[PDB]
Amino acid sequence: PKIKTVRGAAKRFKKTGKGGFKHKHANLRHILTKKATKRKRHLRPKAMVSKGDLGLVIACLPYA
Amino acid sequence: AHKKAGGSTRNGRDSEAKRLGVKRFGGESVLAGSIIVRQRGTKFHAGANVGCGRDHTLFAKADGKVKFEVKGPKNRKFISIEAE
Amino acid sequence: GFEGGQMPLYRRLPKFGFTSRKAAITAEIRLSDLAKVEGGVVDLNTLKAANIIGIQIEFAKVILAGEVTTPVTVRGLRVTKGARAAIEAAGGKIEE
Amino acid sequence: AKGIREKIKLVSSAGTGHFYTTTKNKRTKPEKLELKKFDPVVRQHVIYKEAKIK
RNA sequence: CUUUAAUGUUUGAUGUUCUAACGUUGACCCGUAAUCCGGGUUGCGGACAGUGUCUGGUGGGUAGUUUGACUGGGGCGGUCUCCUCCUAAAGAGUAACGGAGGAGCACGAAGGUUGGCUAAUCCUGGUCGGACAUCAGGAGGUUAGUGCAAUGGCAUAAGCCAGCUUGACUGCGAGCGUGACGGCGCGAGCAGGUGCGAAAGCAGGUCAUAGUGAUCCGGUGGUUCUGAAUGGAAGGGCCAUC
RNA sequence: AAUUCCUUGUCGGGUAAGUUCCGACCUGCACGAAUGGCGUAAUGAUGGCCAGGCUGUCUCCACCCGAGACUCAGUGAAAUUGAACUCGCUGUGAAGAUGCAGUGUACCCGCGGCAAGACGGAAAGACCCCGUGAACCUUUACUAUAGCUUGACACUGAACAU
RNA sequence: GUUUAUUAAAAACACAGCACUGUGCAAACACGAAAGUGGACGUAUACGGUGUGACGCCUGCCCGGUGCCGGAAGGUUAAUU
RNA sequence: GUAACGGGGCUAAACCAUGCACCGAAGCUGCGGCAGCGACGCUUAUGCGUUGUUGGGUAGGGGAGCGUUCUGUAAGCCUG
RNA sequence: AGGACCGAACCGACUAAUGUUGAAAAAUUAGCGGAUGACUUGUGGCUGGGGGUGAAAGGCCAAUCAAACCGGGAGAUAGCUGGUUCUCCCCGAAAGCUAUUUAGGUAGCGCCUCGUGAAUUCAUCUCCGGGGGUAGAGCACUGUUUCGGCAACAACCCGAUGCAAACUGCGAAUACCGGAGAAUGUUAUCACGGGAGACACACGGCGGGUGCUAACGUCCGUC
RNA sequence: UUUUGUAUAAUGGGUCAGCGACUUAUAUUCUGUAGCAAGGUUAACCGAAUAGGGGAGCCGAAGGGAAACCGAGUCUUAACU
RNA sequence: CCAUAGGUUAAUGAGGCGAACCGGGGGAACUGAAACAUCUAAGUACCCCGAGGAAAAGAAAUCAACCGAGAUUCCCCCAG
Ligand SMILES: [Mg+2]
Ligand SMILES: [Mg+2]
Ligand SMILES: [Mg+2]
Ligand SMILES: [Mg+2]
Ligand SMILES: [Mg+2]
Ligand SMILES: [Mg+2]
Ligand SMILES: [Mg+2]
Ligand SMILES: [Mg+2]
Ligand SMILES: [Mg+2]
Ligand SMILES: [Mg+2]
Ligand SMILES: [Mg+2]
Ligand SMILES: [Mg+2]
Ligand SMILES: [Mg+2]
Ligand SMILES: [Mg+2]
Ligand SMILES: [Mg+2]
Ligand SMILES: [Mg+2]
Ligand SMILES: [Mg+2]
Ligand SMILES: [Mg+2]
Ligand SMILES: [Mg+2]
Ligand SMILES: [Mg+2]
Ligand SMILES: [Mg+2]
Ligand SMILES: [Mg+2]
Ligand SMILES: [Mg+2]
Ligand SMILES: [Mg+2]
Ligand SMILES: [Mg+2]
Ligand SMILES: [Mg+2]
Ligand SMILES: [Mg+2]
Ligand SMILES: [Mg+2]
Ligand SMILES: [Mg+2]
Ligand SMILES: [Mg+2]
Ligand SMILES: [Mg+2]
Ligand SMILES: [Mg+2]
Ligand SMILES: [Mg+2]
Ligand SMILES: [Mg+2]
Ligand SMILES: [Mg+2]
Ligand SMILES: [Mg+2]
Ligand SMILES: [Mg+2]
Ligand SMILES: [Mg+2]
Ligand SMILES: [Mg+2]
Ligand SMILES: [Mg+2]
Ligand SMILES: [Mg+2]
Ligand SMILES: [Mg+2]
Repeated sequence: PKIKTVRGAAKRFKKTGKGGFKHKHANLRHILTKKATKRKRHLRPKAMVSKGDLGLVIACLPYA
Repeated sequence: AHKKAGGSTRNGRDSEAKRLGVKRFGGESVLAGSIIVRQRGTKFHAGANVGCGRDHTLFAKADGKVKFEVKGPKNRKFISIEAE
Repeated sequence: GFEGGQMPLYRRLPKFGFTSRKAAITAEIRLSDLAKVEGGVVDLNTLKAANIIGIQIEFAKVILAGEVTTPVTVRGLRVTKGARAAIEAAGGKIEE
Repeated sequence: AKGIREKIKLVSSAGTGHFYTTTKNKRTKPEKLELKKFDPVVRQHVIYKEAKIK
């Protein structure tokens, strides 16, 4: 049995219409957001490419 | 918090200055022209200065937008390719 | 097993909160099949072959998807315009 | 920085609506007073007396 | 009834004495021609001592560990982030314990807009000067002033003054620049409501570039997103923020 | 000075000549009073210096007596060892060459004797650095804990004075 | 006198003597989860621990620091209610 | 131990200029052969002859194979 | 009488030689210290490993001691060293960047290889459109520096001369950017995906920091 | 072998013979190949045991949102862009 | 005084070995976390007691979700 690293799950678990699970975004939030207005919109998440491969291993059967 | 010792060995880790967006490209609302960073309005650049000055973009899409103030403030006019 | 450079850190940055829909999964019933391997009694609960809800569940709600009926006392509690207007060649029903 | 003497944080607030808006201020420099406008959840501006009202 | 005094009391305190738990490494009697042990009598001590649970001390007696790197060996010294200039070969970028400095802020205004205004310095004059003080004309040309380094920039002034204000707005964003990535920056235009201007229009903080800390664990406010039989609730999410 | 860095301090003594030694001075880098101070007869396979005697320690080695070394008969090891058809010199070159280049030289093979090269043999450097090694050891490093101590409640009761 | 059996025999360890300190006996202290045992079939002229190391003449000033000894009124303070 | 032309030895066997000739490598050409790919000739699952070209190679990637012990095909075949 | 004297046994080990593949895993030879004492020795007994014993050296506890020997957890862990076996054919690196208790390790990017796609994408050259402040030069500015003209001996201004990484009122080559065009190269180009290795590079030329225009020196750039 | 680099005087081997190191299990993902196809496939177990039976269940034909929820849409926003 | 304590006799029975599985009492560290205290290794190693042919568990103060299932045990799923 392969144990998915439960951490990354809570972190970037997803799978758009084609893998590339959309991680997440946000920076300084919930610490220092008393700075900047515009450059701070949660918008939504996004994934990567140079890094995706590493974040790939979790999931298997579609869960949530 | 003593990291004071002159030595004069100390960087800057410089960025952005570059003259990217050289000449009159095909266009696109791309940056092209930044130098000092800040920047504001610009529109279809025309390259300006004073005395000598006045570059002549001539080619862009419809709103270059870039050049702060060290290189020909604002720009744009009636120039596109055929007209504007 | 010498994954020197644990994947975690440097990849492990920013981690949004989240929870879980206690809905089992609320399978949609299905690809707009209702009625026909659906026991042809059109309603829906579980003993099916071609398209099945799989039973362990709370509610359904069918999307409309593949090819529809020709007969269909559609129930399943459930909904969608995909449903009301495609399955509509027959048997409305929704109930609760 | 977080010297109880210089710049602090201004939680700020509005009049009925439960908004926020934050910024910085001081202490020794005239304070115990504040109010601007800023735009709330929606609609008009007005009020936003924040903390330290006139 | 209460503010308050005496008696009854209940109960917490110290202190007195008692025997009866408890101790006795005192004596004597049996088991027993045992120094053990047990029983008994007797003495002395006595709710103490001591034990168990809990709890504050102290605790290298013992135990497990930590005690960075860069470095012209190492060590001593110095430096480990960010901003400016030279190196940096006229697009980016590129090193050295290379040559020089700055940041870890400030600002109800030092922001916005509208209207308006332009240095420094010297010469000749001028009471209170005898180098420079406010005045007058003249020469008056980035040699001024930019909130703080350096570079770049600045008269359409960003430099200076005053009136009115809160755009240091909320929701989005064509398309770009820059990064291995996390991320960082620029941004016309759109929607809702603003301020300043007759108006065109300007404003999404400061002339720009430093003034910064990811995640986790939580704290505060908002919301019927969720809430383990159900209705709530706790808790979780989401948004704002510490 | 078992303590003095400057240092062979300075003066005296011993010596033909004494960075040691003995006696002074005091300028104690950086003695000092039970982590004892200054003395001290006796003792010492204890450190330092001087003398007499004695001598091959030496000037400078000579001879001699024995046990090996050498030769024969018997038995019969050792470490080491990529392969050898295993010379000198100057240069070269991963930087000190039997092996490369140039050159010189050298019939073939033993035995005794010596060690100057084979960076000779031996032992995966004991020094030095490094490893997010190890061990013991130290403490006002950290985190625990035995032990020694504190009080609360228990085993634990009876009355009385305040 | 003792010591590094197998590179150190010494100026080192010990020593008798001295001093400080602790211990009232079920002693302090030590071995031991405990029972028990040693100390001692001893009992302060005794036993332990620490330092100095015959003997001679001596052993000065500092109690700020740390440690220890006494006080414990007042401040701070655990479990517990 | 010549050891500051490699030695010899050199008055030009040095240098400077000018021009021709010769030596000289796995470079190129000639001749034969091998393999991959594009083409050509055809033939045409295909394939072969001509031709142009490609074929140094550590880490490493890809692609083909030989051989061994054991199992099936095997009381078949080989063998006193 | 005496931890008294001399000296065999007995006990011990201060010195030198020899031995050092020994006669010997500590001895032999010649000397040496104690030798009625804290002496020396036979037999048997008691202390056990974080434990013992120790006139104290970390000494001794069976040729073992800053924690004995034997068996086990055990194939501890080893980012380190070594080693890794048949053959032919094609392609073919890197020794960089960015992080890193990281620096002789890793990880993303870069570069290798294999697959699938995609456009007259790629590249050299010709012309066209671009920005530049390097070399060189210059001395209006910043700052050095002279020499000559006006300062109870000199800044300041005029003429003549230099110097500069952090000077520029000038300014190449040239590299880089985009646009067309012919030709050539078995898409050389880009994207996505499988497997990588690789982050010690050394020398030579040119441009430079350093260092002494020292070094088979050291750190960048480029070929 | 290790290196920028070794005839190196750097490492290893006296010689021969035999043995001596990328395996194995399950999981996941690519590639080739075979089966079937919007469907593919069974597990344990039963068993006239490699059959046949068993479709519990796993994967795919739907996705978006933190979720309720909606659904070829959906989130985002008061927004229908 | 009684009565007990103790003593004698006699009949039953135990005692010790034993490979593993099993119940139970006590219980590491290397290791991993690229350091290390929480955490891991693992209730594993080990040591001790006990019993069987198997032991153990076992007929709901179980679960479910307004429908219902129905003691324990072992197997595949739910699910990494
Ligand atoms: Mg089913
Ligand atoms: Mg310790
Ligand atoms: Mg450990
Ligand atoms: Mg270091
Ligand atoms: Mg440049
Ligand atoms: Mg350049
Ligand atoms: Mg005047
Ligand atoms: Mg500014
Ligand atoms: Mg003297
Ligand atoms: Mg004293
Ligand atoms: Mg003494
Ligand atoms: Mg002989
Ligand atoms: Mg020689
Ligand atoms: Mg030589
Ligand atoms: Mg010899
Ligand atoms: Mg040697
Ligand atoms: Mg070594
Ligand atoms: Mg003696
Ligand atoms: Mg010895
Ligand atoms: Mg000795
Ligand atoms: Mg002493
Ligand atoms: Mg010829
Ligand atoms: Mg040839
Ligand atoms: Mg090849
Ligand atoms: Mg005697
Ligand atoms: Mg010798
Ligand atoms: Mg002797
Ligand atoms: Mg004697
Ligand atoms: Mg004995
Ligand atoms: Mg021994
Ligand atoms: Mg293990
Ligand atoms: Mg091992
Ligand atoms: Mg770190
Ligand atoms: Mg120049
Ligand atoms: Mg590295
Ligand atoms: Mg490197
Ligand atoms: Mg380099
Ligand atoms: Mg070099
Ligand atoms: Mg080397
Ligand atoms: Mg060798
Ligand atoms: Mg062999
Ligand atoms: Mg670890």
